[PDB]
Amino acid sequence: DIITRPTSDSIAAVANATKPAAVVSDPQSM
Amino acid sequence: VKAGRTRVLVELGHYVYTLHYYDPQISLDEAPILEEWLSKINPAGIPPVP
Amino acid sequence: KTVLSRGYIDNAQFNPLALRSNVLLMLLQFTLSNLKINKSSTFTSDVTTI
Repeated sequence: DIITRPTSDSIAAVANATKPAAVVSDPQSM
Repeated sequence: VKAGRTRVLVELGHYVYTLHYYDPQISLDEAPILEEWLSKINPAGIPPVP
Repeated sequence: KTVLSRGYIDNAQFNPLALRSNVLLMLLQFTLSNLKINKSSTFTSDVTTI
């Protein structure tokens, strides 16, 4: 077990807003 | 980078690192490990460096 | 079509001889619609790299 607590809701909301996809389908890799 | 045409320096102060032990007698390309590592990087955080 | 247009012009036209009055009334509605108090909200910081 370890001590851990949820972050403030406001911070979590804004953080989750800005999360771009790591891998995307690009038809070009040349 | 995978082709021998580019060299990249990533400036990290400190970071969590993990490592894998392989057999010297087995040929392999380690690109998939890095690609997996890249697949989980986002503006919020990063996984440990392999 | 606030005034001088009810049963005088077609549904697809606008009265060119009463333009000033209609514009004035439209602006008045625009003004009255914004009479508010800009209330504060919950400010917070972002742990994101951006």
